[PDB]
Amino acid sequence: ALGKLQDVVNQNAQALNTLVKQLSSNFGAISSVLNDILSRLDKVEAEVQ
Amino acid sequence: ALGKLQDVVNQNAQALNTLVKQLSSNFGAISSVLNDILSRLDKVEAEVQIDRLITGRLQSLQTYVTQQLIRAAEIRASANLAATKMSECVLGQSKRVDFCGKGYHLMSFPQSAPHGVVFLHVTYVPAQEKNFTTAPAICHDGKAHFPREGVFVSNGTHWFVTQRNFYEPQIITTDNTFVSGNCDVVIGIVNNTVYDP
Amino acid sequence: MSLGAENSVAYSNNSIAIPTNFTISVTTEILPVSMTKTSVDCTMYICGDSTECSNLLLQYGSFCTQLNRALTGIAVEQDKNTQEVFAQVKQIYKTPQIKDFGGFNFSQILPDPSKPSKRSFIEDLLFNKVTLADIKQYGDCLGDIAARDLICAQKFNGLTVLPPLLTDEMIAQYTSALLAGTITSGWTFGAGAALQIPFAMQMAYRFNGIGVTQNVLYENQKLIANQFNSAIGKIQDSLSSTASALGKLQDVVNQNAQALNTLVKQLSSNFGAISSVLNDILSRLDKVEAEVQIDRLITGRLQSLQTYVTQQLIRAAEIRASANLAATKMSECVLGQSKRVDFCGKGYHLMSFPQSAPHGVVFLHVTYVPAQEKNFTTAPAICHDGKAHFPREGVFVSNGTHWFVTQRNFYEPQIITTDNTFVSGNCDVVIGIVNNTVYDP
Amino acid sequence: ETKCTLKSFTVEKGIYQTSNFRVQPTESIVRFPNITNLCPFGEVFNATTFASVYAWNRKRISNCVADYSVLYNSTSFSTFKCYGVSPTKLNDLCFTNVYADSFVVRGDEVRQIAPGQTGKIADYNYKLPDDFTGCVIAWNSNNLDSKVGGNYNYLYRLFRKSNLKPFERDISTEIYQAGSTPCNGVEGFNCYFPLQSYGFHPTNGVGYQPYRVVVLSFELLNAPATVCGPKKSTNLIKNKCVNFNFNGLTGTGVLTESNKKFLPFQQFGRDIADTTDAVRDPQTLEILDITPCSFGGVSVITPGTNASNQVAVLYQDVNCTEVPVAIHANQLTPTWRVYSTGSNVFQTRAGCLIGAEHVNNSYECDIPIGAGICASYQTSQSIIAYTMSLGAENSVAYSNNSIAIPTNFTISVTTEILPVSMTKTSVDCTMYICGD
Ligand SMILES: *[C@@H]1O[C@H](CO)[C@@H](O[C@@H]2O[C@H](CO)[C@@H](O)[C@H](O)[C@H]2NC(C)=O)[C@H](O)[C@H]1NC(C)=O
Ligand SMILES: *[C@@H]1O[C@H](CO)[C@@H](O[C@@H]2O[C@H](CO)[C@@H](O)[C@H](O)[C@H]2NC(C)=O)[C@H](O)[C@H]1NC(C)=O
Ligand SMILES: *[C@@H]1O[C@H](CO)[C@@H](O[C@@H]2O[C@H](CO)[C@@H](O)[C@H](O)[C@H]2NC(C)=O)[C@H](O)[C@H]1NC(C)=O
Ligand SMILES: *[C@@H]1O[C@H](CO)[C@@H](O[C@@H]2O[C@H](CO)[C@@H](O)[C@H](O)[C@H]2NC(C)=O)[C@H](O)[C@H]1NC(C)=O
Ligand SMILES: *[C@@H]1O[C@H](CO)[C@@H](O[C@@H]2O[C@H](CO)[C@@H](O)[C@H](O)[C@H]2NC(C)=O)[C@H](O)[C@H]1NC(C)=O
Ligand SMILES: *[C@@H]1O[C@H](CO)[C@@H](O[C@@H]2O[C@H](CO)[C@@H](O)[C@H](O)[C@H]2NC(C)=O)[C@H](O)[C@H]1NC(C)=O
Ligand SMILES: *[C@@H]1O[C@H](CO)[C@@H](O[C@@H]2O[C@H](CO)[C@@H](O)[C@H](O)[C@H]2NC(C)=O)[C@H](O)[C@H]1NC(C)=O
Ligand SMILES: *[C@@H]1O[C@H](CO)[C@@H](O[C@@H]2O[C@H](CO)[C@@H](O)[C@H](O)[C@H]2NC(C)=O)[C@H](O)[C@H]1NC(C)=O
Ligand SMILES: CCCCC/C=C/C/C=C/CCCCCCCC(=O)O
Ligand SMILES: CCCCC/C=C/C/C=C/CCCCCCCC(=O)O
Ligand SMILES: *[C@@H]1O[C@H](CO)[C@@H](O)[C@H](O)[C@H]1NC(C)=O
Ligand SMILES: *[C@@H]1O[C@H](CO)[C@@H](O)[C@H](O)[C@H]1NC(C)=O
Ligand SMILES: *[C@@H]1O[C@H](CO)[C@@H](O)[C@H](O)[C@H]1NC(C)=O
Ligand SMILES: *[C@@H]1O[C@H](CO)[C@@H](O)[C@H](O)[C@H]1NC(C)=O
Ligand SMILES: *[C@@H]1O[C@H](CO)[C@@H](O)[C@H](O)[C@H]1NC(C)=O
Ligand SMILES: *[C@@H]1O[C@H](CO)[C@@H](O)[C@H](O)[C@H]1NC(C)=O
Ligand SMILES: *[C@@H]1O[C@H](CO)[C@@H](O)[C@H](O)[C@H]1NC(C)=O
Ligand SMILES: *[C@@H]1O[C@H](CO)[C@@H](O)[C@H](O)[C@H]1NC(C)=O
Repeated sequence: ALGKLQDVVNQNAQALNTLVKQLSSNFGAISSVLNDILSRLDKVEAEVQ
Repeated sequence: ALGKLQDVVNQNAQALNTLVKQLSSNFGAISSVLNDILSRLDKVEAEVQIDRLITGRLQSLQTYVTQQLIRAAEIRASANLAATKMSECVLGQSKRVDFCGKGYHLMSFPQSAPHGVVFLHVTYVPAQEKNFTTAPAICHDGKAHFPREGVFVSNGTHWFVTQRNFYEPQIITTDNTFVSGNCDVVIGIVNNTVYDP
Repeated sequence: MSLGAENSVAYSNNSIAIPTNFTISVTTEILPVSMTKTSVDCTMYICGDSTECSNLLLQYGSFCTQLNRALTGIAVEQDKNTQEVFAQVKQIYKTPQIKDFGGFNFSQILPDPSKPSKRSFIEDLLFNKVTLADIKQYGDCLGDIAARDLICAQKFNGLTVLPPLLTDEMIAQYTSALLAGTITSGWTFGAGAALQIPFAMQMAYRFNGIGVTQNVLYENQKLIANQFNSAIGKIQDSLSSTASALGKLQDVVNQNAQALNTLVKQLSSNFGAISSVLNDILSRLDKVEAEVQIDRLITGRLQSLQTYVTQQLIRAAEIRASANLAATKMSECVLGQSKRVDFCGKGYHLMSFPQSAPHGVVFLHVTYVPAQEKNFTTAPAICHDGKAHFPREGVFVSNGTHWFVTQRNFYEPQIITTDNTFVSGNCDVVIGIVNNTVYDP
Repeated sequence: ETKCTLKSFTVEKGIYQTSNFRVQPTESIVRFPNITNLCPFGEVFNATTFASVYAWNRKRISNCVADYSVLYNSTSFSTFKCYGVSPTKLNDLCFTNVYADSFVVRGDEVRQIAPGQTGKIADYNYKLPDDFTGCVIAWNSNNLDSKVGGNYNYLYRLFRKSNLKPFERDISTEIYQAGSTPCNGVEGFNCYFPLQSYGFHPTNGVGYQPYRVVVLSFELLNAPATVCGPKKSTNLIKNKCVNFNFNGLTGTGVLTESNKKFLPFQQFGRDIADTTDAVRDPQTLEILDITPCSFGGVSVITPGTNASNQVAVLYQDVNCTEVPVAIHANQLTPTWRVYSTGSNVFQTRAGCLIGAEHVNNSYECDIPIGAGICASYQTSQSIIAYTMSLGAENSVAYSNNSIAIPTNFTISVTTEILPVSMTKTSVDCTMYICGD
């Protein structure tokens, strides 16, 4: 019993977890880390990334 | 009739068709065909074109999913209303006004339909009304008499007591009325006689 | 925070509390019905008077049709909400000429013919209590201004507001017809042809519905009419003084205006381009290495339009749910009497009266509240001749010496006769039976 | 037009909203300022001597016309690049503050005059900003800056403590301490003079030959222009859908006389949505305002195309007397012009309806126009507009001693249709996006 409250809690936790883990996507860039882009490229031709 | 089921079907078909036909968009790329991009360009300076196409198609899919969820919420609300009506009007009799048809509800019958349900409501409608002269109470022996159920009516000469939803006049006896107080505070009381068995 | 006032009730196994008086209480309920209908010209919002931007936007063709289809569906749903909320009956019942209603005074809710718009006093107060920030005719924006009003900005950026199908006079006529039907015919006009009845007999029907014998009305008619008139006047002076009410209609209007203003002011974003102005890009760069900037601007503005449309759909669903609730309350409380608890006000429901409001409806619920209770000693049954007696309706009470039978909601003691009780079994199984005598006529 | 908005050849009965498809601009005007002096390209491209790269020369250029077609006969440029502006748009623009930086560098170091470069010249002599706008010009000058025996009058800095800032100049000649021991202001071991001289012989390689470099820096600031392009002004056209060019700013719309005060050293005045509306005419000093040429708020009311082809047009929030000015009916086709005026003209609270006659009757709403007005197709055949009827007028005979009692009844059945479920769909994203 109490499946409805349980899966509401599970849905909220899963949404937060996938929002956290969606930070590892390149989105068509050279890397998913801002530090690598800021460390390997200058002020120009890094704004696109 | 049956416009709701028809346009739900039409909405779903139109959404699928426009999702199919949205594949012919460049999204700012040189072409809308992946084969031309992969045939005219090398591995580098072709990832940007494929990235534009991927972003556009992902946006289209997300828009379709969002509209599907929004439609599903309304469909679920309609299904909840249909389940409530089936429970409260097929499995019983409802006193709620206009919940299951115009007039006073008597019965209901369910029928199936493509992605839907059809309720046949059987109700009672009064007709052929007649004018009458009424009174709140009757003072017979210095005391007021109020009807148990129904009202006092008069055809010009005599007085009768009748039920409210149908005309069925009866002699005003002590088994139809009850006594409460004297005939001094009720506004519009009428002198008459009350039969005693 | 404090939950409320601490209270306790004196409970024993042989005690009752019976009310001896009553009050007639009227309450107000405000429900939104519809909202503003908007239309968006996508090719004018994204590419204002630019042919190259139009040619580039020709690739994104079906998105504009999809957005316009969604907005038109929202608009026709907004009209339909008012259609099933207010157009319940299809007969425009004229107001009666004579106003002999047994002492009841419906002057503040009936229409006033002196005003150009046939509206009541309460309806005028309700319209004056909502700002309804708009009427800007085209041409006034043309010249003598730099569009500080932001309506000219919305019009020049391709955002328009469509007027509703039913004007305020027709809604006022519908409410007047419902009010004339419900005070001259009772609930009969909502289930067929309207049958006339005096108002006192109608209120006797309502009192019999809530469980009180109808002689209470015929003995306290003047007091009930005075209480009803005083409470109507109290609602009138409460609404004529403070503006803290009608918050729902006000913040629906505020939400729509804020959404439109945000959509207008989102045009000043670069979206990762060299500038947010199409003219600078078209005047500083040639045909190539300018399609990328216009493509970025097109993608950003299309995203903004899609976000606005999605939020509008989400708001429209909630507005439709509220309109469905309002239609249900209209059909179940104005056209009849409801036995559901707290569906149409605190207490026992007697009547309801509708009034119009900007994108909404206001219900005045007339209810019955008992008051001035008293303690009594109570028995479940009476054993007279070796057999138990149970009341047909009401309960047995005792004032210390003698026993009486009374109705449950009002104090009206009577002699325990054989016409008030019925006999079932011997006085051996009922727990707490009390010896007494049952009179026989 | 409403066939074109729906992208179909058949139209169902009802009301539709259409996009703008009527008015097209035809005329174009230019409003450049009147400057007559030719710009002194020669005084900077034909000087008898230039400056060293470590002491590059900066000159301000103002109140001139940049034609640059007079340089086609004299000099040919080996390097010509531009950042922030396309080269073909240079004749249509007016600048604000033009700065020319001139020097002479080796032919192998011309590639270092660019943003983001590194090396010897870009680190210690001359550095460009990352957000640089303007152009770089460089050409060979072996027959001018080189002579027999060696030209040693050009110098460059070889050593420095740190890299230069953008547009920074350093002419100090202090002794550079390469090692750890102090130099004490005298040359020696690990103590070098920071400047060194180019050896420009007329017989060395192409990469070791003198090149002359001129860097032009500009900006499109909101200020009166001083340097313009070679364009001729055009007379003002008002109250028409025209293209305009004001001091290099291009646009489209309708020009109308207006008024506003404006601060002198500013030029452009924007709107809430960053749209330019306030300008100063450089030839007449009259501030006009720009209005969009497109108009929105046109709806088409029609029956089905299977029925007929007649339509009615509703203009939203437009007075029925001001309709042809608001839609520019003078420059439209006559088939659109017949819907601008005529006899069937009705003024409603929703606007102006043209093409349907206004009857005095009242029926049920067939096609909802708005504000209590509906329209329908009735009888020849025509399109009529009316005010919708709420219902049948009725009255009830009320008195204080009268009641009405029913004497008969009817049993009535009725339908109620309710949707329950819909179509269940699934997608395959890796097949939809990237098929095989
Ligand atoms: C009102 O109703 C009463 C009862 O039905 C009528 O009285 C009867 O009238 C009939 C004639 O139609 C006589 O034959 C009966 O003998 C009457 N009964 C009694 C007890 O007197 C009366 O006529 C009706 N009045 C009107 C005006 O219709
Ligand atoms: C109803 O009947 C009562 C008699 O029971 C009437 O009361 C009498 O009326 C006469 C004439 O006005 C007086 O002289 C008597 O003194 C009254 N007696 C009492 C006890 O009140 C009464 O008037 C009748 N009402 C109507 C409307 O006819
Ligand atoms: C029931 O309550 C009403 C309302 O409070 C009482 O009516 C009041 O009676 C007093 C004294 O008779 C008057 O001064 C007030 O003006 C009355 N109020 C109104 C609104 O008319 C009534 O007396 C109460 N009844 C009982 C039995 O207690
Ligand atoms: C109904 O209540 C009102 C409020 O006290 C009574 O007073 C009238 O109020 C209206 C305001 O809408 C005025 O225009 C009238 O002039 C007022 N009349 C008087 C006599 O002051 C009104 O009289 C009551 N209705 C009845 C039938 O008594
Ligand atoms: C309980 O109620 C009964 C009935 O009202 C009371 O009996 C009457 O009391 C009065 C005095 O207040 C006498 O004048 C009557 O003659 C009594 N009637 C009978 C039939 O005896 C009784 O007094 C009440 N008891 C209490 C404790 O208040
Ligand atoms: C209620 O009255 C009955 C009389 O009908 C009482 O019953 C009698 O009580 C006496 C005294 O205890 C006994 O001697 C008799 O045998 C009983 N008769 C019967 C038929 O039961 C009864 O006790 C009374 N109850 C109360 C609570 O007073
Ligand atoms: C601008 O001048 C300052 C002051 O001399 C320079 O900062 C010095 O740089 C040297 C070389 O690294 C250091 O040894 C000093 O300690 C610095 N002094 C201070 C106060 O910071 C600075 O390098 C010069 N700017 C450039 C671009 O060369
Ligand atoms: C109540 O209404 C029904 C329905 O109209 C009436 O029944 C009709 O009576 C007439 C005359 O006797 C017949 O010709 C019809 O065929 C009947 N219709 C049906 C469906 O049976 C009935 O007579 C009415 N009753 C009263 C008292 O007026
Ligand atoms: C005295 C300089 C005045 C500068 C004023 C503003 C500059 C705008 C025009 C720049 C053009 C410079 C000449 C470039 C010629 C290129 C032709 C070629 O490829 O051969
Ligand atoms: C033997 C190579 C070891 C170094 C490998 C690590 C890479 C870092 C150095 C790369 C630059 C090499 C010299 C280029 C000098 C600048 C060019 C110029 O004159 O403008
Ligand atoms: C009742 O009487 C009134 C007034 O004479 C009349 O208008 C009405 O039609 C009558 N009702 C019936 C059902 O005859
Ligand atoms: C009904 O109204 C009439 C006229 O106003 C009046 O003469 C009569 O006394 C009233 N009757 C009642 C019971 O109120
Ligand atoms: C009933 O009696 C209890 C206990 O004496 C008391 O607390 C309560 O107030 C009484 N009720 C009334 C209405 O006085
Ligand atoms: C009520 O409770 C009291 C308290 O114990 C008890 O003495 C009495 O018998 C009870 N009466 C009934 C009818 O239960
Ligand atoms: C450039 O300078 C030389 C030398 O003074 C001169 O002969 C020539 O005419 C000049 N050319 C131009 C275009 O000024
Ligand atoms: C300039 O043009 C003239 C003829 O137009 C030509 O004789 C002359 O040689 C040109 N100048 C140079 C430096 O070639
Ligand atoms: C030329 O420039 C002057 C200087 O501001 C200005 O007053 C004038 O209007 C301009 N145009 C003409 C045609 O003289
Ligand atoms: C435009 O129409 C309105 C009616 O809504 C009218 O009041 C106004 O005077 C009209 N304008 C002109 C210039 O006639």
